[PDB]
Amino acid sequence: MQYHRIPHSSLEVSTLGLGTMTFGEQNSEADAHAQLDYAVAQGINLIDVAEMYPVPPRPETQGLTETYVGNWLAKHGSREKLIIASKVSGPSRNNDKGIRPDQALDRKNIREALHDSLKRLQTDYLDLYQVHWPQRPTNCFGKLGYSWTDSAPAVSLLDTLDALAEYQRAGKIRYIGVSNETAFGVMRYLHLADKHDLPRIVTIQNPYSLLNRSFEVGLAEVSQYEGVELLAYSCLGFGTLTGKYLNGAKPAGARNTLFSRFTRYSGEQTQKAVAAYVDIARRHGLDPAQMALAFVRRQPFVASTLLGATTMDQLKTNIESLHLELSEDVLAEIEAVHQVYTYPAP
Ligand SMILES: NC(=O)C1=CN([C@@H]2O[C@H](COP(=O)(O)OP(=O)(O)OC[C@H]3O[C@@H](n4cnc5c(N)ncnc54)[C@H](OP(=O)(O)O)[C@@H]3O)[C@@H](O)[C@H]2O)C=CC1
Repeated sequence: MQYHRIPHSSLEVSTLGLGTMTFGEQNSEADAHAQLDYAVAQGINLIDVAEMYPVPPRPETQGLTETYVGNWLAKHGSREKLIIASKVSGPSRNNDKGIRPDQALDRKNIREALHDSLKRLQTDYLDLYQVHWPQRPTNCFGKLGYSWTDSAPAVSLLDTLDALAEYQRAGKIRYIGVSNETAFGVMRYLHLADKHDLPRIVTIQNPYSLLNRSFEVGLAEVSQYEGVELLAYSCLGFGTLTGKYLNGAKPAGARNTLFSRFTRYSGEQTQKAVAAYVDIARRHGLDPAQMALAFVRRQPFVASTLLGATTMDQLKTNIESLHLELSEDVLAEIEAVHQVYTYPAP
C-alpha cells in the first residue's frame, strides 16, 4: 500500500480507501466484515461511512452501515490505526426520507447526528467528520453548472463550521471535511477558518472519475494552493466503467440491474463515453476497472480513492489497481475521448 499525508493534519491516509455504502443492503454483515478485514490486511486505513448508509437509503435500514462497521471495530480492535470517516446529512433531498425533522446543518442536527454515529460505530471519536452535502442549493448531484438561487440558505457556512468546531474541541471529531462541495464553498470555509479562528477543513469528498472530471475546473487549483485534498468517490461510475452494462447487458445482482433509480451514470453521452474508455482498456490489455482507478490515483490532488465492492473478487481486483501505471499512450487516448465526451456524468 501507498500512503498520502493530508496537509494541516495528522492523517496519513492509504492511497486507496474502503467505501461501505452497500453494507446492509446488497452486502450482509459478514460480507462487510470480510471486506474490512481484507482491506486492512492490504494496508488500507481509511474507512468511509455515513449516517444515511446503506444505499439505496430507507428508514428501515438507515444506520446499518455504521452499525456493521462498529460491530467489526468492537471485535478486531486496533481502532487507533484506522481513519474512520463519517458524515452528517445535508437537508433532505431527492425525495428521500429525512433522518430528523426539518433536517439542517445547524448545531442541533449536528449534535444529534454525531452522537448517534458514535454510538453505532462503537467508538468515542471520529477521525474525520464530513458535511455530506451543502445546505444551499448548488451544482452537485447531477448538475454540472451552477444555477442562481433566489432563497438565501437557512443556515450559513459559518453556522455549520461553528457547530463542528465545538465537537472538535470536545475531541469527538479529529478533523472536519466537506462533501459534494464547490470551489466557492471550500474557499468560504477556508476564509471563515482564518477570519474567526475556527478549524480548517482538510478534505473534500467529491465524485471524480473518467466520467466526471469537473473537479478540475475550479477545485483542483484550490487543492494545490490550500491543501484541501480530494477523497474521490464513485471512481468506477457506479460500476459502469467496468463495461458490465455495455450493449444492453443487465448482469444479475449488479447495482443498476437491481436498482434502476441509480441513473447518474446512465445518460446517453455517458454510455458512449463508457464504451470509448472500455475500448481503450481492451486495446491496451488493461482491465477497464483498473484503468479507471489508476487514472484517478495518479492525480496530484487525490489523497485517496474510495473503493466500492460487493464481492471479494471485485475488492481484490480494485486494490490490485495500485500496481498499474498508465502509459503516455493510454493517457493521450483518454484525453482524446474526454474532448468528445466532456463531463458527461456530473
Ligand atoms: N459523498 C458522497 O455523496 C458519496 C460517497 N460515496 C463513497 O464512495 C464509495 C464508493 O462509491 P461507489 O459508487 O460504490 O463506487 P464505484 O463507482 O467504484 O462503484 C462500485 C460498484 O461497482 C461494482 N464493482 C466494483 N468493482 C468492480 C469490478 N472490479 N468489476 C465489476 N464490478 C465492480 C460493484 O457494484 P455491483 O457489484 O452492484 O455491480 C461496486 O459496488 C461509497 O461506498 C461511499 O463510501 C459514494 C457515492 C457518493
